[PDB]
Amino acid sequence: LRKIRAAQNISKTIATSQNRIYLTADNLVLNLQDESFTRGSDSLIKGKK
Amino acid sequence: KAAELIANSLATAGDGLIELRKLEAAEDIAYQLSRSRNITYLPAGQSVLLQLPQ
Repeated sequence: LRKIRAAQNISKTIATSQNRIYLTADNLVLNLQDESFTRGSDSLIKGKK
Repeated sequence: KAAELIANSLATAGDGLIELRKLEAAEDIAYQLSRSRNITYLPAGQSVLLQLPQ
């Protein structure tokens, strides 16, 4: 059984192997725009008294 | 000594004892060599904020 033990260890050491992927994340970004931007206007002839 | 014990118990336990211990061990061997697996996502966020006009 010393032989078997050694065999266990050898097989165990040799055998193991794997690879995995992980992806830690979380999307947190804040885009804040307040009073600032433009709309649009048409053309109209105006005049004030 | 473990070998001695196993063999001894095997003998008391008879042939049937031997067979399934062999299969368990074989299964173990298969386990150790074979292990592999992976999981993944496609991380995309996105949420919906629905607002009704008033």
